[PDB]
Amino acid sequence: DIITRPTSDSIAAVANATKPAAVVSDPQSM
Amino acid sequence: VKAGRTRVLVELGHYVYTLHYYDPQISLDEAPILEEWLSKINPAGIPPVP
Amino acid sequence: KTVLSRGYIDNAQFNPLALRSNVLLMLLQFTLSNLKINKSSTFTSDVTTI
Repeated sequence: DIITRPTSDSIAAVANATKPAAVVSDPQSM
Repeated sequence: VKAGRTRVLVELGHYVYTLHYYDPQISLDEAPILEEWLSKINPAGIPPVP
Repeated sequence: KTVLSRGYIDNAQFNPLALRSNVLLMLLQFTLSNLKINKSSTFTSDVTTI
């Protein structure tokens, strides 16, 4: 077990807003 | 980078690192490990460096 | 079509001889619609790299 607590809701909301996809389908890799 | 045409320096102060032990007698390309590592990087955080 | 247009012009036209009055009334509605108090909200910081 370890001590851990949820972050403030406001911070979590804004953080989750800005999360771009790591891998995307690009038809070009040349 | 995978082709021998580019060299990249990533400036990290400190970071969590993990490592894998392989057999010297087995040929392999380690690109998939890095690609997996890249697949989980986002503006919020990063996984440990392999 | 606030005034001088009810049963005088077609549904697809606008009265060119009463333009000033209609514009004035439209602006008045625009003004009255914004009479508010800009209330504060919950400010917070972002742990994101951006």
